[PDB]
Amino acid sequence: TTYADFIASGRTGRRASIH
Amino acid sequence: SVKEFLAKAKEDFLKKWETPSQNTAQLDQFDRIKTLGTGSFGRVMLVKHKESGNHYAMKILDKQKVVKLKQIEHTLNEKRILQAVNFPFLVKLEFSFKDNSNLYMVMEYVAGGEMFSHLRRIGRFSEPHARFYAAQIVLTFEYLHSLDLIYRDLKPENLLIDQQGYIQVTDFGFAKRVKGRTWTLCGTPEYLAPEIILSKGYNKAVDWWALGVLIYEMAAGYPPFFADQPIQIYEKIVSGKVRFPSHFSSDLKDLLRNLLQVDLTKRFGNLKNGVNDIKNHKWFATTDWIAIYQRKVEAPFIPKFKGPGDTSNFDDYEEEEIRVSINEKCGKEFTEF
Ligand SMILES: [Mg+2]
Ligand SMILES: [Mg+2]
Repeated sequence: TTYADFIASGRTGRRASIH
Repeated sequence: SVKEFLAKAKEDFLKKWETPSQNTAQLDQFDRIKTLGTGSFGRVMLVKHKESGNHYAMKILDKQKVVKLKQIEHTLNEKRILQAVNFPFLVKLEFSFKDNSNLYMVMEYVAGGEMFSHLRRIGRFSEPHARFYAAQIVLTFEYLHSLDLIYRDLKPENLLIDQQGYIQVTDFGFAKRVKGRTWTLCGTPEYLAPEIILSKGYNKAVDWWALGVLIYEMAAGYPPFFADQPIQIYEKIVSGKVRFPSHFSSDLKDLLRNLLQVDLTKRFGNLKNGVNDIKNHKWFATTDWIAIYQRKVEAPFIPKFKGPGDTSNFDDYEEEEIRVSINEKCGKEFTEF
């Protein structure tokens, strides 16, 4: 499921702003 | 009426925009307690104001780090705008000041935690729950854009839940008062509008895009475009394709096709009707816009509070020494702060 894919991904934590 | 409210709103804002408040406290008037969150140039800490006994959230920005990263203008923007705005769903700036090493922005402390923490723990919000939050963002964007402000960093991490279960928007770090188009590549990879990524000029429509991503993420539990590397996210954003979870209602999906619209001429919030396209959408049929503004709607959840100065809704972070140099660092660059 895409939820399972998200949870396994490296971007489930707090995301830094970029600039 | 809305028109008359915005007119009085603009005048209050403009007076403070033209004459910003400065140096309205100092560091030794606060006991520093605990880090609540982190970002690029430093820390947000729980603090206690010794004289009043109030708790606040103090944002600490290292002047040298701001300069090395070329964020001077963004930081001056951040402080000038936040001290000038006034709206129920915007965090209140209380004091600001600077010393030799740091810039300080002392805000009302929003104890409920980030929407991010609650959203990840619970998985996803029900549609009525997401709508409640989204409605506050819609009104807030109406307010900000009427002032010629572009917000540019909407994400669950920058959204705090207050004691009434209502949204407080924090982090004006990328906010900017701009009447034309603008070009700075900034924001959060997942939330970036195509036109930002494609190095086109852009305008306030990027915020309406960011609203679509937010609603999607609240309602699905994952964002519409994710991948392990930023570059891979951007390819997905640009491609003009989004898949919806089967549990999304037809109205939600329809709202989202219009918000996550690549063509600026077709994006909701950017058409002749403006914000009304969104407010009058079917997904928001049950929304009492006035009642939301007056905070009379009952929240989908009130956060747990074990009393004053309680940080149970925030993650723990490694504490660090707050060091103030005996030499003034970057005095000229931060004169107007
Ligand atoms: Mg932030
Ligand atoms: Mg920021």
